[PDB]
Amino acid sequence: ELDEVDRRILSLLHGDARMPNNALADTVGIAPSTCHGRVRRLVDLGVIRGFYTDIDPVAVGLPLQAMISVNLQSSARGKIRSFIQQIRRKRQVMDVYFLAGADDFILHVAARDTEDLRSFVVENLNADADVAGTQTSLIFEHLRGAAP
Amino acid sequence: RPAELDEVDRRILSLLHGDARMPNNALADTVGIAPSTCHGRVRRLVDLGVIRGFYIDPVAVGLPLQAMISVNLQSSARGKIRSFIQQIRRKRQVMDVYFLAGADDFILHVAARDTEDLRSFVVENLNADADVAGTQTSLIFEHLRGAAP
Repeated sequence: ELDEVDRRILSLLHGDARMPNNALADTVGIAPSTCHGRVRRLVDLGVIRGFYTDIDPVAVGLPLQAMISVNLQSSARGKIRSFIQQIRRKRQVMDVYFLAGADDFILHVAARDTEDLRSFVVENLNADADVAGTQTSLIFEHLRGAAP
Repeated sequence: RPAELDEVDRRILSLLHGDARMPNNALADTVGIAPSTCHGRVRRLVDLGVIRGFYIDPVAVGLPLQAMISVNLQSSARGKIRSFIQQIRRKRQVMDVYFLAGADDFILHVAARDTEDLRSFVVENLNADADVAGTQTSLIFEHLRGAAP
């Protein structure tokens, strides 16, 4: 469902997320109106999940990062879609990964201190119907600099 | 390095976190400073490394199969970890790199078109190098948090 114009738009935006629409529309060889509409369409269809700024090692000021693999009870599995929803709304949570392995999902989280992390685990995980969790320390995370 | 950020820098980072495409004029107006001053401040933030970059097109548009590959290096190869990633990041399939403190040295969030592509990534970029082993696992869904930063 992607035409080559959308492909050029996506490639250029991948390389320059901050690219002004005039320059983008000109580089693609389209009109600014049509370019903006195409991009809005792309965001709407979920083709672009969003545009983001990669802020710091999170050290300013969430220096403590973690990966929490969560296993739910067998009866609670039916509620999985809901569980993620409410939990995505939580401050500390940045990413959610669903895997095809032993764990139901993994939570990539950021916290201020050990007390903040512990607070997240206790209030959001330990106080619910989920079997268990394994928290492992994140030392650094990096995006990837590869062109499309 | 925290604490070398004023309320203006804070407002800038907060506004720019979710909306990387917020125009400089709109940003400066919302923060209540002149656009020139704002540009200097954003440039400042990028320079300090406080802003690592601006980037999220899905993946199913060419790479419908996603994986998480946990890598364990040799005890002798560990010292060069910084270099390893420094190369592995440039590889087309890798989306994320996490350094961990568990048994495995790091985990790689990657995207590939098919299982053969994934297998090729592991063989040619990992298996044919000085790293002890890898465990490649399937990703079914990926999410970011819809929380107001």
